[PDB]
Amino acid sequence: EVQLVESGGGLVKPGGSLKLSCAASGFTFSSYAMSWVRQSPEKRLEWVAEISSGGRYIYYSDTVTGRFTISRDNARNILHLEMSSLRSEDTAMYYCARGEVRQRGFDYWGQGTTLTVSSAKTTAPSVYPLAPVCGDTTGSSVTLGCLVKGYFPEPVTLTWNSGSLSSGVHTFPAVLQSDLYTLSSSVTVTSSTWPSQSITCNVAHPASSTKVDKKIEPR
Amino acid sequence: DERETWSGKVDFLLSVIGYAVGLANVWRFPYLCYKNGGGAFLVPYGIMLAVGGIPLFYMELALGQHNRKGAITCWGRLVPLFKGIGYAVVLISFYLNFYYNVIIAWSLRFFFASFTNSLPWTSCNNIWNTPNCRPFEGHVEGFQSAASEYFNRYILELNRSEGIHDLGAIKWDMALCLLIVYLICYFSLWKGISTSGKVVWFTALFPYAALLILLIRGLTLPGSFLGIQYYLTPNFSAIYKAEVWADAATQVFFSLGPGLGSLLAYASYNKYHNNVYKDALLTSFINSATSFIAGFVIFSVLGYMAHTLGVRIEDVATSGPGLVFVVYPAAIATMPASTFWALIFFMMLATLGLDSQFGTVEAIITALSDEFPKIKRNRELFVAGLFSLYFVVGLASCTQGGFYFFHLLDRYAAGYSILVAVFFEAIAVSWIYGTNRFSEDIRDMIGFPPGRYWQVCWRFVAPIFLLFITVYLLIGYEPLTYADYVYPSWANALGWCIAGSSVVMIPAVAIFKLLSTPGSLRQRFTILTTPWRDQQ
Amino acid sequence: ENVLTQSPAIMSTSPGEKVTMTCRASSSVGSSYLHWYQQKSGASPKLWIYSTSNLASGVPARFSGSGSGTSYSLTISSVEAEDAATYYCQQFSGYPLTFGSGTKLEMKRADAAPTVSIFPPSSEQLTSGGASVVCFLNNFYPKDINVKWKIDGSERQNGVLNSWTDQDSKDSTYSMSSTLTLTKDEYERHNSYTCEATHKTSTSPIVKSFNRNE
Ligand SMILES: CC(C)CCC[C@@H](C)[C@H]1CC[C@H]2[C@@H]3CC=C4C[C@@H](OC(=O)CCC(=O)O)CC[C@]4(C)[C@H]3CC[C@]12C
Ligand SMILES: CCCCCCCCCCO[C@@H]1O[C@H](CO)[C@@H](O[C@H]2O[C@H](CO)[C@@H](O)[C@H](O)[C@H]2O)[C@H](O)[C@H]1O
Ligand SMILES: CC(C)CCC[C@@H](C)[C@H]1CC[C@H]2[C@@H]3CC=C4C[C@@H](O)CC[C@]4(C)[C@H]3CC[C@]12C
Ligand SMILES: O=C(O)[C@H]1CCCN(CCC=C(c2ccccc2)c2ccccc2)C1
Ligand SMILES: O=C(O)[C@H]1CCCN(CCC=C(c2ccccc2)c2ccccc2)C1
Ligand SMILES: [Cl-]
Ligand code: NA
Ligand code: NA
Repeated sequence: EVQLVESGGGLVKPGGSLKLSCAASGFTFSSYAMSWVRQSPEKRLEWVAEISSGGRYIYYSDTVTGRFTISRDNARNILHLEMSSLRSEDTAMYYCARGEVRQRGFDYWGQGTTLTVSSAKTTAPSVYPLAPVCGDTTGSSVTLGCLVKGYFPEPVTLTWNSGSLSSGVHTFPAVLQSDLYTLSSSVTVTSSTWPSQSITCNVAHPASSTKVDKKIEPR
Repeated sequence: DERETWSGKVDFLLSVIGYAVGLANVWRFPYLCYKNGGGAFLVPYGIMLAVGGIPLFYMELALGQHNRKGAITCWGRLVPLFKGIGYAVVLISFYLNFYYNVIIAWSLRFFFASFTNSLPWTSCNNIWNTPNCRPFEGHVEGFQSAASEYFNRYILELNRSEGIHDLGAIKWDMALCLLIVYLICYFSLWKGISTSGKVVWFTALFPYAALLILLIRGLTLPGSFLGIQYYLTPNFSAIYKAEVWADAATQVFFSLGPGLGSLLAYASYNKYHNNVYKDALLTSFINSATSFIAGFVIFSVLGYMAHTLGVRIEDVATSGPGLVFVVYPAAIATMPASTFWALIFFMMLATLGLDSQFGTVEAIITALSDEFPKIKRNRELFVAGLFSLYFVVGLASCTQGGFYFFHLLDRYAAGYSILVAVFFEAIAVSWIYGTNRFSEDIRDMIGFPPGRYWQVCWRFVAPIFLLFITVYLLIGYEPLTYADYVYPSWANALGWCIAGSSVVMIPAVAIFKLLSTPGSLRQRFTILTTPWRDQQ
Repeated sequence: ENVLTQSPAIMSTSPGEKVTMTCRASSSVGSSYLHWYQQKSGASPKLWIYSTSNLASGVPARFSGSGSGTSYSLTISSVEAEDAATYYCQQFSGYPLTFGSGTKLEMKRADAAPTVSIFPPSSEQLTSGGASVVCFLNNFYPKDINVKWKIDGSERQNGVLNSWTDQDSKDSTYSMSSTLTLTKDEYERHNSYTCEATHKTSTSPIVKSFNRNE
């Protein structure tokens, strides 16, 4: 019944500043220390800052001290993390975790907010449909693809037929290559159901106001 | 900024155990059990211990470790409006050393008197004796025991004094004993806790050697079991009586001695992250445990008196200095190898006293050394001036009427004052400083906040606790009386001034520190109710 | 700073078997202060074990913890598929608080050869100056696959983007995408494009291909 929801978080130029917020609910916020744990894109967890229940005792990571400011609004029940002088090493997902008793660890964690520090600019993707080869009809099950190339920053959402093709689909994580991401997804289906029925990949990229449908057609 | 710290962790525990395990562990607890329903008295005793005593014991230990300063610097840093709590409390323990130390000298005087083959309090045919001397205790007041006449007519010479106005000659053999006491207190307290925490190894552990062999000796005499019966056979009718609940409440508060700024002082030298909660639970159990062990030591001997010596039980089952200075020594003199048992008994008494007096003095030193840097530098010089004042005015209690001087200070100087001071101490930390800020402080040290039990006890039970004790202590007030003697009306009034001289500095320092701080009224209050930490 | 490192880093066991994993500290930690966290892929961490041994709310009884000083360990008595995750240890006795290197627990499974599909550049990408040929390698085990691109018979080694999926939670399998990117001028100047996958399930590589004419 305890819920922690992280707000804020986005793309920032190096040196810039952003404030993250965690909206707590389901418990008396005023008697629980809180901490911010960040997870790098290489998946390693690093504690950032702890603030006591009444805000009178504060601890910081050395990697982060002098640049970050942690605070509570014990009236409105919100945790904050004011950030400044941001560098690219600060790129991580930021977690809001409750830990009052040191002997019991972090009871609950928020579902995270994502910060990206980069000097690279936002770029909408090109969504290419991937249809099988011409001489490949001699087959039992058919495999379709969808190529989402050259976008920044993350994330992207990819579905097939508006989400009703959940089975037999592999959507591969994006790989950053020279300041742009490329992602791809594959769905496989019985030969009877394609090209007879229709299959389309739906790609969204809210950072650039991109909603694009590309339908897979033979060649 | 860099405060000293205990050379070892045992130094702290033994010197806290020392301060808490004193003479009332042996001369009141066993009496209250025999008086209030035997083993059944353990129920209101244990409950007042759980909700009243232990929570106040825990609270001061954590306050000292957290704020890292003596009594008067710490209370100013918690609630500046209540900085007077520090002064009242350092004055209370200042007065306490004007009389409480004489009981250690009495034990040493009996110790040096025990270096013989036939102990002198046995028979009724001496210089000091009267015709109405009898061998052992009776219930008729005009006819005293040989041990009672030895104490009043040889050790004290109290019979040669007509009251408080007539102190008479200064008994120089006891001025010597009081000097040996103050000398022992000096060369253990002048170099700070580096030496204090080591001397307390003898003084806080010796009572357990003495209790052990006196427990064996005591439990192997005819009638030993009959004493354990009077001690413990339950009579749950007592539980219903509101007196025995206030008797338990009063004993639990006094036996732990919280709020005098000495537990605070000892804890101020702890490491900030030391598990003060564990320490509070451990040492406090050892205190009440020792009282339980001691009751067997005392009442095993008491039943031996009733069985083989022919005394009515209620005539010897007494409390206070009367028990350890006439009743128990009378029984010792009848058993084989008597002068051995007397020697380690009186040394147990003295080592039970030095411990607790170390704390009361340390509360004064640490509170002054932490507020006045003039004093912090010249310590071993300053405590020489302290113990020289203690000895000089202490000569009043070494006179022939010296017991009259002792009795007056005992029922005025510190009893009512400390109950008022600690009552304001409870409200400062729980209602102005706030249980929130306090519990959060404890979490930063030991890693977890104190449970809500400790919080409800600090906020609600402890004020009612201290009022329960004080109300029943005022219901029992009567103008001062010792034996047939009644004190003059001026001597009663002078006792109230001593009681007020400390307490008066709660509002005196309040209105002073209030008036001398700038702003409008609310501005002045919030200034003097914002703690020191919240401003740094 | 107290550095906690865990071993093994990645670890595959089949369901049923015992699973033991360790967490070592560069400096000693009190038993009251060492905890364990489970984090499933794409989700937040969940407190799993606190104070060395104590299971958290909802943690099944097959889990256990033991250790002291600088050596601690998590143990699953008989493992299950729902236990596939990454486990982090954490010390809470000294600031800065530190988390462990982590241990990824993955499921063992029968060997399985990939299903390779080759894809030429689309009509739309070729209108702009680019051409990307995509090779999907789907539903294989174990995880290590080795792609190889050839253009008219010669091995082509630059301009490639490989991506692996997480282990599938249904059939405990792995898939991998590989994208080779060229200019349209570059692409429209060669004929055959081959994608060869080298997996443990075969000495000979699996080969899929297409010619530009179709
Ligand atoms: C007669 C002699 C041998 C011993 C006398 C008995 C006492 C030493 C015992 C009996 C009752 C005990 C107390 C009864 C109740 C508790 C409550 C317990 O409190 C909690 O668990 C707090 C809840 C929380 O931390 O959230 C802590 C120990 C304490 C104070 C006990 C400490 C030791 C006490 C006073
Ligand atoms: C650590 C240093 C040790 C010595 C220095 C300080 C000791 C202070 C003790 C006070 O002296 C008292 O003076 C009485 C004067 O006589 C002694 O004799 C009294 O007690 C004896 C008991 O046998 C009788 O025989 C004597 O006649 C009777 O006078 C008495 O015992 C003794 O306590
Ligand atoms: C007379 C008989 C019945 C009682 C014997 C009890 C004695 C042995 C007990 C009572 C108090 C105990 C002490 C309490 C405190 C500590 C602190 C601990 O860190 C070291 C041991 C030490 C110093 C204990 C030594 C053993 C001890 C002295
Ligand atoms: O001998 C004993 O049992 C010991 C018990 C432990 C404490 N020490 C000295 C403290 C004396 C107090 C006191 C201090 C703080 C709180 C309560 C009581 C006092 C107060 C008034 C009169 C006499 C003594 C006496
Ligand atoms: O026994 C005796 O002759 C005297 C001998 C010296 C010590 N004094 C203690 C007086 C203080 C008490 C008290 C003790 C016993 C009964 C009533 C009160 C107290 C208790 C708690 C708080 C404040 C004061 C009792
Ligand atoms: Cl007691
Ligand atoms: Na006591
Ligand atoms: Na003592």
